[PDB]
Amino acid sequence: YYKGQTALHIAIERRNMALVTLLVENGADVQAAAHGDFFKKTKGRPGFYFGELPLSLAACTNQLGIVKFLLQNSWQTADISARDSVGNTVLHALVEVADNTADNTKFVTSMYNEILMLGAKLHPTLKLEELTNKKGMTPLALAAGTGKIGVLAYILQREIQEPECRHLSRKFTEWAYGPVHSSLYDLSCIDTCEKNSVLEVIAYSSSETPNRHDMLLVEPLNRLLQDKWDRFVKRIFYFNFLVYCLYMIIFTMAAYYRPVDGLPPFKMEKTGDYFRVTGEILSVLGGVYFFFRGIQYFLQRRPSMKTLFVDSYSEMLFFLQSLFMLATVVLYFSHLKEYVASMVFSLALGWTNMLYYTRGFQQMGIYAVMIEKMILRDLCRFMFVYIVFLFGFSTAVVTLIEDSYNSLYSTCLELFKFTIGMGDLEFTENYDFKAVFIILLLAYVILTYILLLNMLIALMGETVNKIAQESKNIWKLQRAITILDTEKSFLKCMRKAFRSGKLLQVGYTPDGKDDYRWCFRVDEVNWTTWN
Amino acid sequence: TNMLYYTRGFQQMGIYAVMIEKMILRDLCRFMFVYIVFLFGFSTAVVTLIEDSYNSLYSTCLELFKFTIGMGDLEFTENYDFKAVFIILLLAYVILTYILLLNMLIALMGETVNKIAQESKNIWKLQRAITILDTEKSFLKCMRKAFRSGKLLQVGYTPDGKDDYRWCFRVDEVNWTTWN
Amino acid sequence: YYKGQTALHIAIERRNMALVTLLVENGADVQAAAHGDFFKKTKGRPGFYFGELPLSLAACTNQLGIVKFLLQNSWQTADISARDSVGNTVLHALVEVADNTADNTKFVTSMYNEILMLGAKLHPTLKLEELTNKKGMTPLALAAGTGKIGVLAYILQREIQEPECRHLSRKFTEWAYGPVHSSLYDLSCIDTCEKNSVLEVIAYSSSETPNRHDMLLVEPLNRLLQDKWDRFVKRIFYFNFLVYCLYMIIFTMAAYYRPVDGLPPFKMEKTGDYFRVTGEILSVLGGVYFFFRGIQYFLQRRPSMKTLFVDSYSEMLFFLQSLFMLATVVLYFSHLKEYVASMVFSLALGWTNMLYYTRGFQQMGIYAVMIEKMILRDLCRFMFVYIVFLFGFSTAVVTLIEDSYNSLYSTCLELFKFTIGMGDLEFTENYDFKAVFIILLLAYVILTYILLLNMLIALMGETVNKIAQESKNIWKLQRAITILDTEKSFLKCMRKAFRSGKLLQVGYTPDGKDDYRWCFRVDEVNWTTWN
Ligand SMILES: CCCCCCCC/C=C/CCCCCCCC(=O)O[C@@H](COC(=O)CCCCCCCCCCCCCCC)COP(=O)([O-])OCC[N+](C)(C)C
Ligand SMILES: CCCCCCCC/C=C/CCCCCCCC(=O)O[C@@H](COC(=O)CCCCCCCCCCCCCCC)COP(=O)([O-])OCC[N+](C)(C)C
Ligand SMILES: CCCCCCCC/C=C/CCCCCCCC(=O)O[C@@H](COC(=O)CCCCCCCCCCCCCCC)COP(=O)([O-])OCC[N+](C)(C)C
Ligand SMILES: CCCCCCCC/C=C/CCCCCCCC(=O)O[C@@H](COC(=O)CCCCCCCCCCCCCCC)COP(=O)([O-])OCC[N+](C)(C)C
Ligand SMILES: CCCCCCCC/C=C/CCCCCCCC(=O)O[C@@H](COC(=O)CCCCCCCCCCCCCCC)COP(=O)([O-])OCC[N+](C)(C)C
Ligand SMILES: CCCCCCCC/C=C\CCCCCCCC(=O)O[C@@H](COC(=O)CCCCCCCCCCCCCCC)COP(=O)([O-])OCC[N+](C)(C)C
Ligand SMILES: CCCCCCCC/C=C\CCCCCCCC(=O)O[C@@H](COC(=O)CCCCCCCCCCCCCCC)COP(=O)([O-])OCC[N+](C)(C)C
Ligand SMILES: CCCCCCCC/C=C\CCCCCCCC(=O)O[C@@H](COC(=O)CCCCCCCCCCCCCCC)COP(=O)([O-])OCC[N+](C)(C)C
Ligand SMILES: CCCCCCCC/C=C\CCCCCCCC(=O)O[C@@H](COC(=O)CCCCCCCCCCCCCCC)COP(=O)([O-])OCC[N+](C)(C)C
Ligand SMILES: CCCCCCCC/C=C\CCCCCCCC(=O)O[C@@H](COC(=O)CCCCCCCCCCCCCCC)COP(=O)([O-])OCC[N+](C)(C)C
Ligand SMILES: CCCCCCCC/C=C\CCCCCCCC(=O)O[C@@H](COC(=O)CCCCCCCCCCCCCCC)COP(=O)([O-])OCC[N+](C)(C)C
Ligand SMILES: CCCCCCCC/C=C\CCCCCCCC(=O)O[C@@H](COC(=O)CCCCCCCCCCCCCCC)COP(=O)([O-])OCC[N+](C)(C)C
Ligand code: NA
Ligand code: NA
Repeated sequence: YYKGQTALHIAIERRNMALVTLLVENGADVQAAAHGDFFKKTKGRPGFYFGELPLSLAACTNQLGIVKFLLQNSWQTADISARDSVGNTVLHALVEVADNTADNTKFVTSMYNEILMLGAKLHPTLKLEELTNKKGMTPLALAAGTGKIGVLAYILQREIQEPECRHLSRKFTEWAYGPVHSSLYDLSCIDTCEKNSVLEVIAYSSSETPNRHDMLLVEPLNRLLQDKWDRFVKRIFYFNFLVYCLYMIIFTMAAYYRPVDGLPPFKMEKTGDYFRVTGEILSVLGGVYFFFRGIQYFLQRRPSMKTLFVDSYSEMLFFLQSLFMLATVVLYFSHLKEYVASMVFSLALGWTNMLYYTRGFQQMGIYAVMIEKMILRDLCRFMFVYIVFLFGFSTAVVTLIEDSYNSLYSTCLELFKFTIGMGDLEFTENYDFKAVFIILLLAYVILTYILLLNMLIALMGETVNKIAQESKNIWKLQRAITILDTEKSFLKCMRKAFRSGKLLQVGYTPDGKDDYRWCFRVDEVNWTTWN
Repeated sequence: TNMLYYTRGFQQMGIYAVMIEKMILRDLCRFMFVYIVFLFGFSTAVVTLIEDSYNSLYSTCLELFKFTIGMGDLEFTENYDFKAVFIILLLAYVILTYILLLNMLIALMGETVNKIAQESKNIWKLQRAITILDTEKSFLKCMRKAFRSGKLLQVGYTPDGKDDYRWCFRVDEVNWTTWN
Repeated sequence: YYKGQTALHIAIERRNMALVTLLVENGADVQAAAHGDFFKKTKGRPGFYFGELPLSLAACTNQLGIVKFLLQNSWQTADISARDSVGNTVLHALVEVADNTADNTKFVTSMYNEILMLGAKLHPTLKLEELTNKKGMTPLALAAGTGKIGVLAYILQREIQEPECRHLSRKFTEWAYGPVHSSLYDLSCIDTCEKNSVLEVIAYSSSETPNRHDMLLVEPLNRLLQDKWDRFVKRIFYFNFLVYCLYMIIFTMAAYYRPVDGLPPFKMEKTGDYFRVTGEILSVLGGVYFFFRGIQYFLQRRPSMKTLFVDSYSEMLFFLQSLFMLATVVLYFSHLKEYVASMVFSLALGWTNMLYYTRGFQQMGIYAVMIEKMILRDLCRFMFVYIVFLFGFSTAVVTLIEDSYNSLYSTCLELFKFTIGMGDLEFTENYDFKAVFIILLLAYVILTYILLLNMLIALMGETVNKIAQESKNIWKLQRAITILDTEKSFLKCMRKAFRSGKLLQVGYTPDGKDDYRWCFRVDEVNWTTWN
């Protein structure tokens, strides 16, 4: 429970540096692993994780005075790159304690900064931020993989002004001319990390992770993706859009001109059949593609059963579109006419999945984001209550009918017409009590047509005033995933033409070598930083 | 419809016509795009299922457009093999287009109206400005003497000492804190 | 232009009291009337009205130092009750310069206060606020009749704490017990002024006058009207509501059971005819009442031709209802069957004019206020543009028709059905160019049904977020007019049972007599005025 604890750990938490220096000098080890249940990840349990190391506690506890003392104390100094059972160094652990509150975020960045210089002063050659925990994550990847907007916003924009501690800084100013100054961000382990690039950790993450849609608004990420978009992804996406439009044009005609006389599989007799079956072949191939391309997705992005509809609503429909295509082949060689049933759901999904390609366009893609939110939020709530009413009042109605609408389908079908403006208040005379039939339909109409549909309009308006920004940021994330799924798939061998940035020598290795870094230029202006 | 041009001589009507032309270009074009994708998506589906007369992409698209103007028959064909498909598909069309998307547009418009309200007053004044300028050019176009806003008002002196005559526009104003 | 000006007037405006004392002592009159064009009411002209008297200028110019000097200067003192050609004293003129800005309102109240005490110190017996100008208005009535919310809010709540200057104060505290304190407002010339009570000047005013709907929120007015409402007006209004409901029940049945065989005037043959003509008599009498009761209104409230729809939308409909009734009598004895046309508009107006009586109920009356605003604002704008479209596309359509809808009525009638959800896209086949007919109707539908109706919903929502408070305050003013039209009409001889307040001796005449004042009690609590 407390397994691994020391009285040194006590003193750091009880605000007692007078006794930390007392315990270390008498030989209290400063590598001790508090590998006890209370000291692990909370996960609901009443705990505090800090890093399973004394130095880690002081960093997560805001005594920078203590922290420095642990590292130049003459009796014994903590190993700066010492990690825990999870593999988390102090900087790793210093991320996992972040919670994206300003009082926390101001501190963690203030502290995270200071262990770096200290480790640089102690060890100009050791690289701390490159260290990886047990899982395979860095402090940068951990911040992005865990939702830590302020830490990430710090690490990327890390401009340090010190003689020996600029090789750690990441946001470099190359030149300046009056109010104009031209910054430089680093892109090391952001676009092409061998393991867990920041982009590939923000985008291939789960909606449980907070602030997925806010992290890409951190500079340079936004500018970086719009650079990949403008350079090579936009052309490929428009091309992917064209092929899918030609696909659906072809699957549409091969469907429209389906044989009607016989049972499948049908015969190549005239020339139009040959030029149609072609389209039918090409129709299936896309389904196989979207099938494999969906299996791929739902393996390498092991989907949380709830996250399917939030993060992956479109992928679900392309996959579902594929399934109806494959069922359409199983049933076309199984001689069953029911291939058409499947085939028509593929078309309808197929054409609606054009809205996928809205994400190459801001105002249309934001609109399609609002659509998928309204579906999952406002419409599902609506249709639930609507069907309770529909089924409630239908049963009532069809129980009153005597004799033909003496069926729960037709009555439910007639009562659904009221909500699409096609309700007859006289669709039956076959009953005994007109007062009942009318009171009941009016109650249905008032509750459903006058109230509930118009309430939905009102609910939607509330939603639109709320998800307006959320939907812009879900849009940019949709486009980000396209940029990443693209640059993988398209290149997948060379990975040299999408190199955002360039070799820009920014400074020097603290030993003295040159500091070459792939860096992203950003041009900026100020009118109050006059110095 | 180009009568709505002449709304710009009237503030509350001209602002309304500005909102109209914004909704057309912003909210309606986005809508009708997505609407036609759905309309054409579900029509093809429907007319592919039809066997026999609505066995035409016009008439099916024409019948499915009626749902959105409140004139949809869920029984406009019996000429098919699979009623479950025909109904699931039209209901999906109706739910997506009539229940969701039209009512979403109302909701989008309301968001727009809360935003372009000031923008539209200022686009209105600019519309009227262009009328004032296109007018005073065209009407006079020879004399250009009756529209002289302001008057010769001697305001001061040339720094050499001559008089400073300037066409000037008078504005009357009040203050209750500039007591000096 | 400057007719009547003096060099004394110069010095007050040029910030020069050193020379005001110079001019008066040499004999410069301090009664001089600046009865010149620049010194009269602006009314668009570039002027400054101040009161046509020197003392009046200094009060409207913010030199209280000067003002006091004018009245104890030994050479000659301004007459405090000296008025101008308009009849406005300094206090009158001090109202007309108010503009309901805080910097102005803070001052005018600060100054208005001080001439009163000064006039009280000079003249404990003269009554300044009772003085009336040429028109017949007091400084209190002028503030209400002219829209001066802060002045009025000052005068009514005027609590002064001085030994000799409480007989001027109006808001008296009678008792106090800890945090509880029980105030007392005066009601002199507020509910029963012989001339221009504040209520009868706020309510019988024109919408041009700003802040009609805000003035009644000034205490004690709001509490005072809710006291008349709860005491005697609510019962009478519900009674007036009952009689009108019995009226319309009777005019409804006499209309429903109208003779159908013959020409009017019809014959009393059976008994139901006698018991019907009765209702027809009683029907007309209400019309005469609402006719005279409307003539009355539109004489003693000489209506601005634009103000008809804003302040008097309902009165217009009751009057119009009356006219259709009287035309129904002119045409029933003129033997013409067209009495029915008139009669049915009376009914439809008659029943819709139930919404009048919503103003006895807050949430319904506010709703009826929103209705009449939407009609005049949102619907009229809509229907204008709608009819341009309707008529634009109809002419287009009927010009294309060849042959029967070859009529501008029927086409306009068919195209109006699209907007009520009853449009047929196939109402004609009688034409030559189907592409044109369809493109044109779709353009009509898209512009009118999809855009413009739904835009109206959106416009209404904007309006509702705006007029929500405005409509509550227009409601209270509607009810106020009912309270005033009631207490006049009902009593109209005795005027003794509606006496809001009671004789409460508050203090003393500065000579020494008792100070009896009709006063309105208000109970209040504080938790920071601990003294
Ligand atoms: C458009 C963009 C997409 C791509 C181009 C596609 C070009 C489009 C054209 C392509 C081929 C046209 C055939 C010409 C010769 C036969 C004419 C004939 O009898 O037609 C008839 C049927 O015709 C068919 O059924 C043809 C099949 C059309 C499927 C769409 C093409 C598939 C793609 C692979 C093809 C190569 C393309 C590959 C390169 C991309 C016309 O109809 P009908 O006479 O009334 O017959 C009964 C109708 N009923 C069944 C409804 C009751
Ligand atoms: C290409 C193949 C099909 C033909 C094209 C059809 C679609 C049109 C072309 C699409 C791709 C090529 C266009 C590039 C040029 C700019 C377009 C433009 O006007 O953008 C403007 C409007 O926005 C749109 O026009 C976008 C609407 C289409 C999005 C796809 C939705 C579903 C397609 C179903 C189609 C039916 C398919 C079946 C029949 C073929 C601006 O967009 P934005 O919102 O401000 O975003 C930022 C713009 N930016 C990214 C450029 C900076
Ligand atoms: C003249 C020829 C046609 C007859 C007149 C018809 C139109 C009416 C007259 C138009 C011109 C003359 C009117 C001047 C007097 C004021 C009008 C008024 O009530 O304004 C008010 C209402 O606003 C309106 O009445 C404006 C509505 C009409 C605008 C034109 C739109 C399309 C016309 C299609 C017509 C069908 C044509 C086919 C059949 C003929 C106030 O307006 P406002 O919004 O508060 O703006 C500020 C007002 N201000 C500028 C005055 C300060
Ligand atoms: C409800 C609250 C309001 C006040 C009370 C009112 C009580 C209501 C009743 C009142 C009188 C009923 C008459 C009874 C005797 C005749 C019966 C008869 O033949 O009826 C017939 C017609 O009947 C009429 O036309 C009657 C006229 C009704 C007008 C309403 C009453 C007017 C108020 C003054 C009266 C005294 C009240 C004064 C005190 C307030 C019935 O219809 P029918 O047989 O089918 O005839 C043809 C129908 N068609 C013409 C449609 C084709
Ligand atoms: C009387 C004669 C007719 C029968 C009555 C019918 C109407 C009802 C009775 C009306 C008068 C007597 C009711 C007093 C008791 C309270 C009512 C109540 O529930 O108020 C509540 C609801 O509000 C309403 O019920 C008001 C709705 C009716 C307003 C009139 C509109 C048109 C009438 C057309 C009628 C058809 C006529 C044709 C057939 C007859 C509360 O109201 P509120 O909005 O919160 O306001 C504050 C309440 N306060 C002022 C009490 C503090
Ligand atoms: C003479 C014969 C040929 C006639 C003309 C052929 C052209 C026929 C036309 C259309 C159908 C084309 C083939 C099927 C593809 C389906 C569409 C598709 O997946 O588009 C992808 C575009 O991205 C691509 O990579 C598309 C393929 C590129 C090659 C161009 C088509 C020719 C290949 C076929 C060989 C032809 C030879 C014969 C084949 C029998 C979709 O984009 P995505 O990025 O996957 O994103 C959506 C899905 N996701 C969001 C879930 C990820
Ligand atoms: C979305 C639309 C509305 C709901 C649809 C789902 C409900 C499923 C509906 C029907 C039952 C499922 C099918 C079972 C097998 C067939 C039996 C059958 O259909 O009905 C039987 C009767 O049955 C009733 O009248 C009561 C059945 C409904 C109650 C069960 C709860 C449904 C819960 C979910 C409800 C939503 C709860 C609210 C939302 C949370 C037999 O009737 P018939 O065959 O028509 O008889 C015709 C006789 N003839 C041959 C002479 C002409
Ligand atoms: C929030 C919870 C949801 C709401 C739950 C409650 C909802 C309940 C709603 C409505 C209930 C009230 C309407 C009537 C219902 C039928 C009863 C009946 O038998 O009527 C008879 C009418 O008898 C008459 O005398 C006519 C008067 C009724 C007018 C019709 C209603 C208009 C529709 C809107 C009304 C909205 C009012 C509702 C406002 C709440 C019908 O039989 P009949 O044979 O035709 O009789 C006369 C025929 N004759 C004249 C030719 C001789
Ligand atoms: C706005 C309304 C919806 C869209 C309209 C635009 C689409 C253009 C529509 C039709 C094609 C254009 C006309 C070409 C020449 C005539 C062929 C034809 O009409 O259809 C052929 C079939 O064809 C099909 O069934 C598939 C055709 C549509 C797929 C092409 C993509 C459209 C892209 C844009 C779509 C929007 C994408 C979504 C928005 C971004 C022939 O059919 P038919 O002649 O009826 O056969 C009757 C047989 N009879 C004689 C026995 C009775
Ligand atoms: C977000 C994405 C968009 C939405 C996509 C999905 C949308 C899909 C929507 C709806 C799908 C569900 C409705 C049924 C569909 C047809 C299937 C079928 O064969 O039914 C049969 C009914 O069989 C029955 O037993 C009656 C029960 C169904 C009630 C009718 C639905 C009411 C309309 C509103 C429901 C809304 C529920 C939907 C809520 C989501 C019809 O055949 P039949 O021969 O008439 O059979 C019985 C006849 N008999 C009783 C006389 C014997
Ligand atoms: C057996 C015979 C009698 C049968 C029963 C009689 C009862 C018949 C029933 C209804 C009709 C009653 C007579 C007509 C009045 C019309 C309604 C009206 O104006 O109401 C007013 C109520 O305030 C009143 O003062 C109404 C009259 C009170 C007396 C009660 C009715 C008897 C008088 C008649 C003599 C009966 C003897 C015979 C007469 C031929 C309206 O209120 P308001 O404040 O004016 O506000 C609205 C208008 N404004 C906003 C524009 C201002
Ligand atoms: C609100 C509803 C829409 C507008 C209504 C107001 C417009 C007034 C409408 C008609 C004219 C007024 C009546 C005059 C006398 C009769 C002539 C007539 O009716 O039409 C003539 C034709 O005329 C046309 O086709 C053009 C007439 C309309 C243009 C005039 C401008 C209207 C301006 C305001 C417009 C709103 C502007 C937009 C809003 C600002 C004769 O046609 P007919 O007799 O049918 O011929 C049938 C032949 N048959 C016997 C063989 C069958
Ligand atoms: Na409808
Ligand atoms: Na309808």
